[PDB]
Amino acid sequence: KRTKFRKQFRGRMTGDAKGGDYVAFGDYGLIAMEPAWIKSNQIEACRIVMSRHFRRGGKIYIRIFPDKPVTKKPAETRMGKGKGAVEYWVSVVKPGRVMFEVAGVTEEQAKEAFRLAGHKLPIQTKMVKREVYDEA
Amino acid sequence: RRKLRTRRKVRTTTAASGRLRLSVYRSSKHIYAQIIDDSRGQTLAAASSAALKSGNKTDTAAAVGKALAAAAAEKGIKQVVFDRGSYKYHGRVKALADAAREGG
Amino acid sequence: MKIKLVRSVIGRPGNQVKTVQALGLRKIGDSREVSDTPAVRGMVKTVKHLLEVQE
Amino acid sequence: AHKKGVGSSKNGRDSNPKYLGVKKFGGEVVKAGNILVRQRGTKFKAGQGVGMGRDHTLFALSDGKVVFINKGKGARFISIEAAQ
Amino acid sequence: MELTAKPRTPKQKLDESMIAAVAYNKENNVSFALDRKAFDRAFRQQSTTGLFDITVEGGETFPALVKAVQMDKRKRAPIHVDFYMVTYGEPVEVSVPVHTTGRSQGEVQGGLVDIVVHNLQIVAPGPRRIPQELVVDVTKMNIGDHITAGDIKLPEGCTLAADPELTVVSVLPPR
RNA sequence: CACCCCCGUGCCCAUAGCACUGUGGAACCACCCCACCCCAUGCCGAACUGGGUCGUGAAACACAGCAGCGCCAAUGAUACUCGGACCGCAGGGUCCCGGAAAAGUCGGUCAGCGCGGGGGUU
RNA sequence: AUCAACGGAUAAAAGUUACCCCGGGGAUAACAGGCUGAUCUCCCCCGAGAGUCCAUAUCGGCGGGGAGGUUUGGCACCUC
RNA sequence: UCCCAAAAUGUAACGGAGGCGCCCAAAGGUCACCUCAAGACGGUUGGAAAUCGUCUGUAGAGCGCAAAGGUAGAAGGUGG
RNA sequence: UCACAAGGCUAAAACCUUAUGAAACUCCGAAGGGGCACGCGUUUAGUCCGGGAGUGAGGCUGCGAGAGCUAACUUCCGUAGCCGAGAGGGAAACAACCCAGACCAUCAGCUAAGGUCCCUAAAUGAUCGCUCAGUGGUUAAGGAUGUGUCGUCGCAUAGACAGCCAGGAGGUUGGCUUAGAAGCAGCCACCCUUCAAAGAGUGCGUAAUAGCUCACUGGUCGAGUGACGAUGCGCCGAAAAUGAUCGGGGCUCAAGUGAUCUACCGAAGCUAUGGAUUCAACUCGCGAAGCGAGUUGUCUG
Ligand SMILES: [Mg+2]
Ligand SMILES: [Mg+2]
Ligand SMILES: [Mg+2]
Ligand SMILES: [Mg+2]
Ligand SMILES: [Mg+2]
Ligand SMILES: [Mg+2]
Ligand SMILES: [Mg+2]
Repeated sequence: KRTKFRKQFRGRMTGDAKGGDYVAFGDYGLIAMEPAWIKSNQIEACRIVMSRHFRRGGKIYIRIFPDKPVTKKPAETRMGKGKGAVEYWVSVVKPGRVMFEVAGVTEEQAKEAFRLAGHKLPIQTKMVKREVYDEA
Repeated sequence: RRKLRTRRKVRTTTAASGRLRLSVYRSSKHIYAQIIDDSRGQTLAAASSAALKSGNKTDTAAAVGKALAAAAAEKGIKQVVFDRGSYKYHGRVKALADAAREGG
Repeated sequence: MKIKLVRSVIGRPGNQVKTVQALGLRKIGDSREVSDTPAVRGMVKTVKHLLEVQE
Repeated sequence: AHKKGVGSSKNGRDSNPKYLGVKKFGGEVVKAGNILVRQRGTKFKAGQGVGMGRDHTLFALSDGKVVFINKGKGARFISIEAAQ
Repeated sequence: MELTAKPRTPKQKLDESMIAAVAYNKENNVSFALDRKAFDRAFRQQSTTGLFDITVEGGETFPALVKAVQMDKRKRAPIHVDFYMVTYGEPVEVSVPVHTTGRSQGEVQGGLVDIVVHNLQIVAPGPRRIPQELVVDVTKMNIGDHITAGDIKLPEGCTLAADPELTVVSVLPPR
């Protein structure tokens, strides 16, 4: 969810995924195919969805984190200063990045659990597995 | 500490001066009192005490300063600047200078 | 090295207009025989896309 | 006069005219005095025949030709190698 | 494994079923143009722990091991392969797949088997005498049971490149 | 640069650095020794500084081994990008043409070139 | 010399006008339109859970994608 | 002062942050000398840091105030 | 430095393995850019002094950012180009986009961007393909045995997928959980017997039962058939107010669309011929500069 302390406000720009493997931690994973701003509540939706589906275990790895402040329209204005810090927190996610990875659950127990999570996401995704050895 | 030699050495602003450097290794009872030209990595004069001192070790103080002042004067070395190690400029070392200052 | 101005200088960046001026080409169709020196070959590479190069 | 602050928190108009940088580069015929660098600390330290002003500014002592010495990075020097 | 050309102009292979690769040791650093389909079909079998005889254009058979693969992001398809030219008697440090065997008297109780390190770095095994897998018994484990480096069997004359107390397989609780 | 070695000083600031193992002593160098005064410790001769041997090379220094750590670091492919030319409502993306990283990997190193003085080749 | 409104109009200076007057401005607000669509209105996706039992007869948490241009606005483009 | 500022300089906004309107006869000149923050182990007030001791220790300290640059061969810290 | 993901570890700070984010982080670090010297070259401006100014509302687009909703025909910078002050062709129409900078004349010629069924200049062009929705000629999540081409996993003439005959498990109304929970509200497992075979079993039915089927098993049959993914073109999703439409007619019997190839059209661009102007060097009429004439070059929104 939100971060503990920081600077307050930010900016915005885009280009292809930097630090996001495929394996590590889990067996199966979920990968972004489009660039986006993944809201805090958007992840918190996916966690809850996958969490419920597995019942007991909690073997879900949330690789993405909302390390980004977004501002908003108090009511109308423009005549006046910079805008409200407290709209939402976001994680900039570029194609290739692993957002979520699952452990111990079966192939299908994961195909479906991720399918449900996809429906709570603002972008196209795909499920992944093994053969990713860069560093371990 | 060791910072003392590099402090005294760096403050002896090398080729800006034009003048020659006068080293002293007063750490032992065997000097080196070398005359080093800043520019070329070359030593011009130099007067030690290792081979013959006449018995003296901290007493040879002026002798080796007087020896060098004479040794330099042959080559025509007139303009020079002294550089101590961590040496406080007082006894064995102050003599070598006061003997060169008076010895030409 | 035969060079001819085939595209217009209008809407093209300053430097490219200035190069096409140095190369002595004033109209479209304008052709000239050129030096095999690195700077004169260098001018011809700057405005390559505006010229038709024979050899 | 109310109990609220004399100075209102959260501003941003604040900034300053500001200058700086290198004035003479590697391979330039300088006259004596000609400033070679404007700097904050000692990005470039004074070399052979180059003086350092109060504000770490580097000026020429004698006419010549500017040579830059980049000792591995962290220790940098500007010196003059006269044409005469 | 077979291949053709090796220049720095790759437009002749770009669209085609080819992957540009390299092989090095300390003598010959030969560039490649191998088949994507063949490399994929075979690399998936052998991984880093295994090696294969690579014959260039004509006939120059060479034994080589896979060092690193730099795949394209977006589309998980590989784009560049790095081969290491194998000597005869001594190899490098190889990351070995840590697999599991049997059920745990903890997994059935409430928890599950969690392999912390999926691949393990091992010192001087010997080439063509490299372990293709790494079977580890888990049955003895309950809840709070960890297995470090100094708990794994190494097949004949092998040593661990990783720290003695580095957690490999730990059985975790529910929820 | 006769060949070695030691003490000074330098260009060169890690491909020169550290740790760990070793060789070195009566030539040099260190500790050591005493110190009332020159002169000195916001307290103490630890340090500076003065007067000298032995003793011991312990510690420090000097040299030599070694790749465990540091440090250097390719080739290939890539990110990015000048210029040229395009897609998509947009976020964004592509093709040609040259320039081309960073990280990583192969692998490289327990430095190299001086000036002066000292001591040995019984 | 908080000449600090800091290139500093005089040594020396606050308000009000619905009683208002002139010169101008679509360089600039209020109405309408235009562009936009946050908000507004509708619609779709997923399916937790409610429906004694059964996700989908009805209902649809958390979250996601659109359409419209009737709201409040933004913006200030013709019209002072 | 920093960021915006597109690796020369410069560059706007009722863009993001923060400080100044001083202080010091030593906090200046010069000449000498000194070397930091922190951790681990061990020690009377104490017991979280602390006055001491020994190992590690390019700086993780300091620089009268904001920050950036810089800086231990000192710009840091002591004295004549 | 600040933020941060799984684990180790210890009394959490530190520390270690794996893993990341950064305008105000940086051990690194381009492409570019800037200064200077040289001109190996090719060009044609610049500087200084003095007279006269006007202009100090800019606008769009691309690219790089902030503000703003990664809204605006929005705002404020950077940078290039055009309009401003720019005619001509194209883009139906259309400051800005694309092509191209108009000295004058011609009932001549070649080309650019764009085009070549008829309106309307020029191939109803050639070849191998795609789509059948008028897509072309209104957007998305999401959805789908739509056709085209390449890949991955299997099952097979020792006879599979589908289809009909026929069997359907004994234990056991598995334990728990309950007012009952029996293959089918939820917690733990998915052990066994007979064999040609039947899984503490998928969906419906009852209040719990039963019913009626599947996962599995033979005969009859005979030849390929079932699932994940990639991609090309298409489908659904797809509702706004005066009367409709891609400019229109009309087009699949391509006039749509992917790739290659030529031939023609097409401008005030280039060219041909004639003439005029500007500056220049070169000739000359004159007592001299200079003004006239006269070539050649160049210029002329
Ligand atoms: Mg490195
Ligand atoms: Mg280019
Ligand atoms: Mg470009
Ligand atoms: Mg566009
Ligand atoms: Mg390229
Ligand atoms: Mg209005
Ligand atoms: Mg999209």
